[PDB]
Order: sequence, then structure tokens, then C-alpha cells
Amino acid sequence: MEHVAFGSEDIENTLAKMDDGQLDGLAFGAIQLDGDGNILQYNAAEGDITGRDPKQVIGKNFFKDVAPCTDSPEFYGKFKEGVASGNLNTMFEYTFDYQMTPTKVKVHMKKALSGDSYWVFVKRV
Repeated sequence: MEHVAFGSEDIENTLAKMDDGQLDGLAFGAIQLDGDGNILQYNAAEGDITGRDPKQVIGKNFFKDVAPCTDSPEFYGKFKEGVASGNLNTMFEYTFDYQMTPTKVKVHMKKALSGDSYWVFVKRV
């Protein structure tokens, strides 16, 4: 299993080396999004949490299609603010409850080392 801690100061850097195979080895959920919010990667651990099938959600839009409950000022609001600014590093608790048993999580968003892309990292609390 891939050894990286939730909330690590250098997390973008560690994750930079990792293929979709390596993503799946993480102890927490990981989602890679473009600036429009389309899903570029989605790991196994995120799948275990939400019920979604990772391969199948690649290419969809997180905020419109997959996770409309995060389409709010306190999640999406912050995302787009980070994209506009070109910098994003924030951690909050939230409840996932779209077509599922409601599930409180800790969510951590950060800009990746790449270009124009962003991480969402997720663990149960």
C-alpha cells in the first residue's frame, strides 16, 4: 500500500509520480479534477467510500454529474475560487448524501504540481 498521510504538506509532490495503479494503493480517497471540474483520476479508496465505480466516473463532471451535493458555496464555491486564483489549499468536513447513506468525511483540496489541475482527497471521520 502506498505510504502517504492524509493532509501531508508535500502531498502534491508525492502523488506526482503516481499512475492510476499507484493511486489505488492509498489509504484515503483521491480524485484528480481539471479546472472545469471534470474527473481525470478517481481511486479505489474513493470508490469504497461513495459506492461509485472508478473507471466509469472518469470523464464526468464532479459538480454537475457525479457529486451535485458538493455543488454549493462551501465546496464548489471554494474550488472555483481556487481555480480562478491559481492557488487552493483547504480542509473541511462535509456530508456526502447523494443517492447513498449519508457519510461524513474530511475533504482536502489542493492544486497539483501539474499545469491546470486539482486534487480532492477524502477520508472518513
